[PDB]
Formats: sequence, structure tokens, C-alpha cells
Amino acid sequence: MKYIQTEQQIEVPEGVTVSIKSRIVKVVGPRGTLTKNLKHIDVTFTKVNNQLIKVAVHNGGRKHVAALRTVKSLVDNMITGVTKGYKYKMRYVYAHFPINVNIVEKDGAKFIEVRNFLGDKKIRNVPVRDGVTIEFSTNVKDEIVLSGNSVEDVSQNAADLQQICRVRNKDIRKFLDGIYVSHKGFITEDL
Amino acid sequence: TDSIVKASNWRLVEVGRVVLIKKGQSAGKLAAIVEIIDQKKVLIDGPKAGVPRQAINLGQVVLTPLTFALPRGARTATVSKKWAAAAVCEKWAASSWAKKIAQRERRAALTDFERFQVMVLRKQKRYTVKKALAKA
Amino acid sequence: SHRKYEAPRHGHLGFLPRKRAASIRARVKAFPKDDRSKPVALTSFLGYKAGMTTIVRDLDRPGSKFHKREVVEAVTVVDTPPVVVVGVVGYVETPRGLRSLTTVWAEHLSDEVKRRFYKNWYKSKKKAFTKYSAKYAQDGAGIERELARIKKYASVVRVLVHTQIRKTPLAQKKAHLAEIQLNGGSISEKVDWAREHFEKTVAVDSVFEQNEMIDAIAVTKGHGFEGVTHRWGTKKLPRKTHRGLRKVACIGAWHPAHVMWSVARAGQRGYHSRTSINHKIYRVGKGDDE
Amino acid sequence: VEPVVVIDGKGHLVGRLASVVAKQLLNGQKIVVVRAEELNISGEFFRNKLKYHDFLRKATAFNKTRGPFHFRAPSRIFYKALRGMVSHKTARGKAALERLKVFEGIPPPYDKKKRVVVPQALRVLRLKPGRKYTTLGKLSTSVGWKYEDVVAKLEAKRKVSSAEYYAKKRAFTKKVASANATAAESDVAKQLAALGY
Amino acid sequence: AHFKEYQVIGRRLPTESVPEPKLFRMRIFASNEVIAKSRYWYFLQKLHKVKKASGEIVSINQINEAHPTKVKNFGVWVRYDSRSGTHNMYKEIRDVSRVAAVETLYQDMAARHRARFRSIHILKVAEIEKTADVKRQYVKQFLTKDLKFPLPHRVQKSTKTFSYKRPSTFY
Amino acid sequence: AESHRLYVKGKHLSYQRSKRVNNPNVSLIKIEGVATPQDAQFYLGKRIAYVYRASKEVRGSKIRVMWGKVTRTHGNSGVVRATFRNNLPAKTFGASVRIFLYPSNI
RNA sequence: UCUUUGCUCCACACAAUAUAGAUGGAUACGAAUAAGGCGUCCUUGUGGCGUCGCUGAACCAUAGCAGGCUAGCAACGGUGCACUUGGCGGAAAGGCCUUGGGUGCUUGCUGGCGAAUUGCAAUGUCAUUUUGCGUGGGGAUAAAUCAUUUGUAUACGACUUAG
Ligand SMILES: [Mg+2]
Ligand SMILES: [Mg+2]
Ligand SMILES: [Mg+2]
Ligand SMILES: [Mg+2]
Ligand SMILES: [Mg+2]
Repeated sequence: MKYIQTEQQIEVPEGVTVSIKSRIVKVVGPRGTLTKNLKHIDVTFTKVNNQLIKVAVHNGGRKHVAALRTVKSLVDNMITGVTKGYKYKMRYVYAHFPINVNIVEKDGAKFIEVRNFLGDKKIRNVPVRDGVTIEFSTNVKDEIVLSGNSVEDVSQNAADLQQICRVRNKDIRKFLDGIYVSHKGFITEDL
Repeated sequence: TDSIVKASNWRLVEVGRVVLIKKGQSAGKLAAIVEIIDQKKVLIDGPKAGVPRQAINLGQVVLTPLTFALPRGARTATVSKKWAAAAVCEKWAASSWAKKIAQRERRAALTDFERFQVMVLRKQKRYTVKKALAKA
Repeated sequence: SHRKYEAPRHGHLGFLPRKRAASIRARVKAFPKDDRSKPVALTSFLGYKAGMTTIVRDLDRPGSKFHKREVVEAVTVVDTPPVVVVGVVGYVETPRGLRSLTTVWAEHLSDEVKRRFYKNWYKSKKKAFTKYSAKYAQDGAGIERELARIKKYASVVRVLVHTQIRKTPLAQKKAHLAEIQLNGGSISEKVDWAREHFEKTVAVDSVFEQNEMIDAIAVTKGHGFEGVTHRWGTKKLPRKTHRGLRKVACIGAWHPAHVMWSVARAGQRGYHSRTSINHKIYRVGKGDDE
Repeated sequence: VEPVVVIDGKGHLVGRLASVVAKQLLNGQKIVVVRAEELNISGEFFRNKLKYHDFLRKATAFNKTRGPFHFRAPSRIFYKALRGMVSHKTARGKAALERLKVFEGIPPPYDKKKRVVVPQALRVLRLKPGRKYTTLGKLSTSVGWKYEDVVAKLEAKRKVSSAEYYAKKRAFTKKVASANATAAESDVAKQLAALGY
Repeated sequence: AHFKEYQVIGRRLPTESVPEPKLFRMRIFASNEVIAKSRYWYFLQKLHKVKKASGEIVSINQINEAHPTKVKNFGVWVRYDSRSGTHNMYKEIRDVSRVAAVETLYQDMAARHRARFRSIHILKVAEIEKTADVKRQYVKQFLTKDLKFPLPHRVQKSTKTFSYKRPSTFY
Repeated sequence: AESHRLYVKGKHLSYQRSKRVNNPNVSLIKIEGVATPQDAQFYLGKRIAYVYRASKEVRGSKIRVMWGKVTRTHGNSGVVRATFRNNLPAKTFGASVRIFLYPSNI
């Protein structure tokens, strides 16, 4: 109904620095730097007290206002990922055929290589996105861990690795084999 | 270092906001937003200029950087008092916006003899300026 | 109503119009993509088809029934006397395509190649490149600045070569001349290679090697005006057909009230330019050799 | 008002610019449109791509070589939008379309010249914010235009040279405005301000 | 058109059986007196046994707003015929006069319900004299302390068709 | 000086017409700098000249002239109606014409 | 080039030819528009401070017989023409910048002489497009087609060859 003011607040922790020209955001923190482009959204930013940033929409409808809290969440997640980080743990599931997950370096691109998925002779290659770090977890059986600042990159890498291992021509209620995200959290949980 | 956010302030519609009227019977007079009726229209009053108290759409008006103190619903006498108190019209005449409006009006009111005089004077000023733009 | 029984179109529609080629020498409409790392080399060559003959060889195809067994195969022979490099020309990119800005030629053009610029050579003062050759003899003025222009510009470079037709048994005496792209790197190095090879010969051993796959681009054998049957492979109408059986019976429906372009019609067969790809080289043979 | 008017097509809506241009041409004005690859169309990219596929499907059936020709460059997409607004089967229409040129990018002479815009055809003024739009170069290269890259390279070159020109022009007008300010506070300048200059 | 408010007073025609009838009154929003008197009979035919032939009009008077410059909040009770059936509505309109409110109401109904003047009835228009009796958020939004808001994305209209600089949407 | 112009420039646009029928006895003129009839009123009654060239010299000149006058305003955007002694050829749609400042009422 | 002195470029001399339509100047950043331009400062950044916009209604140019003939003052500037130096520009560059002096004008200022009769207005003729004929100053000295012939071609044309 054309709300004339809607605002959301963005709290900024100690060591982080947020620089926002037109709608290009740059967050700088301990774990690194991130940057985003929001020129598709038509909102305005306002610094309050060096630890608070308001995001406002004027004379906006339901959709224009729904995008405001989205912007708020995106910048909050950039801050969270540059201070704490994001960590997605994935578990391998198999009944008979062991899935052999390795990392290879074709032309220095750092691909993930999945072998023997349901006895497949296909060698399935997932590229690692820049900003993501892979660790095969010792202290747990058949677990891989993708860590980085950008939750977008990390979760999309996880989705890629989970979707490359889909089963075809079978009942997926019985053939549950794959690589599934078990946990989504932070590198610095409960600091 | 610390956070920096380009503020991008722009001309809030608020009580006390001075607006220049753009089209209508006033058509160049100043008024003050006295109340806000909707997102698209406001109640104004410009008694020093002769603008009657009226509701008006914001497309008929141009907002200025000027702003003075008013309580909402203020009547024409209160507006006339606070206007002179805050010294609005001279603050407006001091702006280059108003100076440019006056330049336009004067250039229009010029006659042919004056148009001859200004070109003579412009040739003189050009001689001096182009002498100056050869030593530095 | 609908066709009683399905069958495919007789002929390929992407090989239309089945018309005579504009020239007897087919032109290369695409060269290999350039890697600006490898040395400077030609991407193509000019030769004359001599004939076909028979080859025996031991096949190496693990999984076949004829692995490590002798097979008989047909080959075609192309007489490839060395080409002679006379000229280069630079092409620069524009929003309307690649455009040539300059063509630099060699100082001395041979008779067999300057016969390509005449339709009546027996009655001529022969007066060809007689001022361009005097453009030399002042050290490099009108030539080196053209080459520098090609260097400063010209994302693409092509060398003009001609055939040594007099070395063949053909009685034509008129050399074929063609543009051949260079696919090395450093356009400066491309054009310096060209300048060094001006008036000089380039052999097929420097361009092609054995077991290499190549494309053959040629105008195909002409057969004149041919009927729809052999031109398109349509069905012969039965014996008791009035006014001819070697025809297409229906050439269209009532509506659209027109003959469609996709309907088989009589016309020229042969003398089309064709590109045939993936022909393996089985031998590159020298003529200074019994 | 000017002999020939150069319009920078960047930021403009295709149909609105075309309707302005067609009327200007018929009223006798010579026009040249540059940077047609950066023209904007209202509606999302898929929505306009489907519209172009629908027009691409349309062809003379007994011979496609004589049908509605589907020109793929942005300049010709604009020309198509525009001669539908001109009565091009008349000599008047022919003359008007001869008073028009359309170019991808800003080639020579028109690069050393002044460009103008049409505010009643500009996207930022005419479309609500939030309403999606597509870019003509992207559409064109999607439907078969081949030269989206070379124009970008040449335009980068053009912009480098143009910025090197604007630096000099700026530095010179600063000397000019300083000399004029010093020549102010003068009898002549005051007598001119009395008259509005 | 642009509306006006009319006090219309009417009276069944006198007889020997009953002189001095009961002098009914109505407030009518209309562009002129002819339409005002038409609607008076339209409604009085719905309420009472009378028509323009068996009745008369004793006085029609234009009512002007007593305070045309105070910004009022109105509530309007509307009956309107849809395509399927008939419905009732309560709508809150923030405006400076009853006639302006009724204009805005006819436009909002034409826009949001495709209802036409012939389909709309006005039951009453009432000034909400106490804030917090307002119940519609789209009016309650402009009843906030020291309210202020900008107008982003200004569009300046050009007298010419060619501009020699790129415009700006600053404000 | 460099400028010797004592006329306002204009363009012949069209004939008085409906969607499908024209009247060559009335022409439409666009005057530069005019964008409303209240400003186009200054030009009513003023003389108009269409000046054209020919290859033949008739009476000392290869330049021939059609004279007309502004009659009334057309529309809301400063276009005027003009009437010429002999109507305009209709190849002059888009052609330049001269509106003189006489007969003056200043 | 001796189809009887032809072809081409330049200069000016005259004729014809027409004009989709001059009549002071097409006056050059780029990007964004819920943001920018310009100045200035610094620790040179997504920086601070100030200012502008709200239209080109601007900027520049513009006075002189359709722009005459002359005298002087003040400054060493402005502008045009032809030369000249060095660059840059290939997207359709065919234009942009610059050096040096020569020459003319200068309305920056002050003066003198002249205009009339086109008769109360008549576009009151000032532009560019091509072509041709002349003079005078340079510059260069071919091909194609038919016919014959060939068969990598072919109904005929055409194509490919040779002489
Ligand atoms: Mg079927
Ligand atoms: Mg059938
Ligand atoms: Mg076959
Ligand atoms: Mg029979
Ligand atoms: Mg294609």
C-alpha cells in the first residue's frame, strides 16, 4: 500500500569495516575482504554511529519492501563470513560401493574428483570455487568440509557436489547413495 | 580506519519546507509546506508572496534547500510571522538559483539598445581576458 | 490430407543453391583458430589432384577383428609442387567484418603468376607491377612503411602465394594465386616471415606431416543440366507413365499457390564448391627422390 | 536547429526514440544515431528474446530469400522499429530514411562531435525503478550478431582518447574561468551584471 | 466532474387531505443542480412513495466547506454494485474537503473495483475528529509525529526534445 | 555582420488533412522557438516566403518565390496554418520557409 | 597519341546542370541516476571540505557599402589567408593538435570622408552539385571483346586454357 518508510538495522562488530558507495558494498574483517553489488534493488544506506547502518526504502510496495530485509540479510552474512566464516560439512552415504572423493589439480584449478559412485566408471569432476577450502575430516568417517567467507560460494559448491552425485533410472527412496550436507555453521562457533 | 557510507541526502518533504511553485497562477512564488495530506499532495501557504492557503500536488511545486520552523496546521498569520523571523526571502535571493531566475528575467526584459551595449562590453571584457590568457 | 507413408526429404537443403561455383578454385571460408604462441606457419596449401590408387597397410585398431591385420584402402594423390610467396595483406577487424587495408607485393613477380592478371597474354606489353617494382630500388620507403602499417594494425595477416604450374604436366601456364592465413604469433613476426619468404618457395613438408588430418576444399566434377532423378535421388515413376517417368509427380499442393524452394527441380549438377573434412595423410612424398 | 543532430542511443527506449526520430526526419531534420548497441527495451531479456524468435519464425514459405528479412544488428533492429513509423514506400519516406544514419558504437567524425539525448525517450526518466529492461547488444548477439566484442574494444579505445581530450579541455577552461573572475570586480563586469550578463 | 455538495429539500405535493407535508432533506454530491435534483429523486424514490411528478423541490442550496484548509480525515460508507452482487464498504480518506474526498473515492473505486458512478452510493461521509479512531493503516501512516519523507527519482520535464547533457534525478 | 537575417525560419510540414484526405489550399508551418498558440499569435498575418531555385532565368533571377500569409494557429504546439497565393508543391514537405516580421503591429 | 593530337591532375574563364531544401556556430569525456559534475586539501581513498544543478531561456560569436576609403591612441594580444616544423588518429582514419615567421584585418579606444534615386514592400539574387568548352603548368605512354583454340566446362550464353 506504498509504505512511505521502511527501515532495517545492520549491526557492525568491532574489527569489521563497511564501505558503501552507490550500492557497492565492501566489508573488511579479520578473515579477509568481501564485496557485493546491489545496484538492482533501489534502497538507500545511512551510517548512524560507526557500528550501525540503516537500510531504507521510501514509498515502496510489498515486493520492494520484501527486498529490504533480503539486503539486510545479505550484508549481515558478508559480515558473519568475514568475521567467523562459514563451514558446510557434508557426509558420504553409500550402501555397497565406497565413494572415493579426492582433490586433483588440472591446470591448477583444484577440482574435486568423485570415483566409484554406484560402481560408476564415470569420474565426476566438480570445480572448486575461489574462496573455498576443502578438508577431509579426520575424527569422522566419510566427511568433507567446505569452508570460506562467502556463504554463496560455499553453499553452491556443496550443492554442486551434492547434485553431481544424483541417481538416475532408479528409486531414490532405496538408492539413497550420495553426498549430502549434514551441517551448516561457522568456523568460530560460539566465540 | 572505520566505516564510510555516502549519505545521499535529498530535500525531505516536511513542515517548514519552502517550495517554489512551478505552474499555476502563482508560477514562481514561494510557499511553505504547512501540512502533508498524502504521498502526493501537501497544504501550503505563501502569504508574503500572495500565495493563498491551498492544497497542491507536489508536481506543481519545486522544493528548495530552505527550511524553517513551523508546527503542523499552522495558520497564515503564524506562517507570516515565522517566515519574517527566519528571514526566508533574503536567504532565497542570495541563492544562485534565484540569481539565475533574475538573470533570465532581466535578459528577457532587455531592449535592443541594451543588447547592443552588452555586446560592446563583452568585446571589451574579451579583449582584457584574452590578454590575460597569454601570460600564465 | 496427410502423406500415406513417411519418408525423408530427398537431398540436403544446406547445400543449396546447387549452382555453378563462382570460380574453379574453391575459396577457404574458414581458417584454423590462431594460437599466438606457436611458430609462424601456413594453415593451407595448394595442389593439383592427380588420381587415386590402392594402398595396403597393417591396421592398428584395438577392439576390431582386423587388428594387426592387412587392409586394402583407396587413396588420392595431390601433386604439390612448392608454392611461391609473393605478397602479404593485412586484415583489421571492424563492426562490418574483416577488412583489408594494404597489400604489399614482392619486387619480382614471375611470368606464370603475372599471367593471372591477363586474359590475353600473347598480345600485351606485359606491363604488370612495372611501377610497383620501381617502388623498390629506393631502399624501403614505399614498402617498409606499408609493412609497418600492417604491423601497427591488422589483427589478421595472410600471405599471397602462387603455384608453380610449369612444374606440372598441365598445359595451363597460368598460376593459381591464393591468400593463405598465418597462424603463428606476433603479427610483426608474421609479416617479417612473409618479407623474408618474398620471392621464395615454401614446401608441403613444412606445412603437413604424416598421420595428420586435413580438409580438402575443391570444386567438384561438373555434369551439366541434370534431371531431378540423379540430381536429387527421387523415385522413378513407373513404366506406364505418360509424359515421362523421370520426374517428380507432385511439385506442391494447391496452397501455397507456388512452387516451394524445397521441391526437387531439374538443374545444374556438379561444379559446386565442397569442403570435405577429416582425410588422413598417408604419405608426404618428395620429388628429389626415387 | 542544427544541420545534423547526433543522438547517443545509450539509455534510450527503442520505440520512443524511433518515434521522435521519424517525426524529426519527416519534418526535415538530418539525424545520426550512435551507440545503438546500448539501447534499452522495456521488459525482461527472455521476454524480448521470445518476441524476436516469433518474428524470426516468420518467413515467406515458397522462398525464404524474399521474405521478411531478419536483421540481427542493433542498428538495423532500430531501423526496423523506425521505418514502421515512417511511410517508407513513398518518395517522401525514402527521402526521410536517407536523412538518417544508425551506427553501432561511435565511429569517426561523429566521435569528434557533440552528442545529445532525448529526455522523453530516456529509460531513467520514463521507466519506474524496479521495472526490468534488456540491452540491445545482448539481445542482438543472442539472436546472431557477431560483433559485440569488436565494438567494445573500439569503444574502450574511443573512451581513452576522449578522456585524454577532456582532461585538456578541463584544464583550459580553468584558466579561462580564473581569468574571467580576475577580470570581474571591474567597471565592465559590473555594468554587464546590471544588464544580466 | 469536479464535485459540489448540495442541500436538496423536497416535499410531496400538497392536497386537501394533507397540506404541509414533512419536507425531506438530502445531501447530494454532484457537478450541478440538475444532477443533484435527479439523484434526490433517485434516492427518495427508494425510501418513500414519491416521484418528481407527485412531488416538488422547495430549496436547493450549495454547501461550502466551513474549513477548506484544515486537513481532515474522513470515513466514507459506500454501497456499490459489483458484477455479481451488491456490497458495502468503509473507506478512510485523508483530504481537505468533503468534495475532494468524494472525488478521490469515486476514482479509487473506479480503479480498484471497476465500479462506476451509476453503481456507487454514498451512505455518509463523516469527519473522524479523534485520531486513534482511524483504522486504516494507509491513512494512519501520515498521522505520525514530525513526519517527513523525500521524493526520490525526480523527473524534470523538458520543453525541447533534444537535451545537450544527461539529466539528473537528484532532488 | 555575419548575420543578415530579418526573418524567422520555419518548416513546411504538411497540408490540412484528415486521416485519408488532404487540402492543398491550406498548409501547416512549424516555426522555430514557438511551442504554444499564445506565442504563435505573434505571427498571424505575417508574410511567408517559400524561396526556391530553378535552372532557367526568367526575369533576371534564377530564384523564384511563393508568397503567402499566416492565417491561424493549428493545435497546441505552436504549429500555424498558412495560405499561399498558389499552393505549395508538396515536394516541400520538410522544406525551409521564411516568416517575415512584416506587417508589424509592434 | 598519331581511331588524325587523344587521357589525367591542378589554376582561372566562361557556359550549362540541377538542389528532399545553408542563410551566425553539428559547441566532442566517461559512468551512475535510492546519484553525480566542478574546485580545493590530504595520509590518494568507495577520502574530507565547499559549491552547482531545478534545463540550451545556455556558451561562443555578433557593430563597419552584403560591411567601403582613410588618421591616430593603447596593448604584443585576437582572428583570417598562404606557406612551414613536429606529431597523433585505420571503426567509415581523409580529421585533430602544434612550431616558426610572413601578410591582411582588428569594433579594445578616439576621429574624418562616403552612401541618397532600388523612389512606401516585392528572396530582390551572395550557397554547393555535377558536366562541358577554353587557355597554361605539370604527369603516364594500356587493355578487354569478337574471331581461332582448349575441355578440368558446357542446351545456348557462360566457364576454364592456349596463340
Ligand atoms: Mg503423418
Ligand atoms: Mg495424401
Ligand atoms: Mg550418389
Ligand atoms: Mg498411358
Ligand atoms: Mg546465418
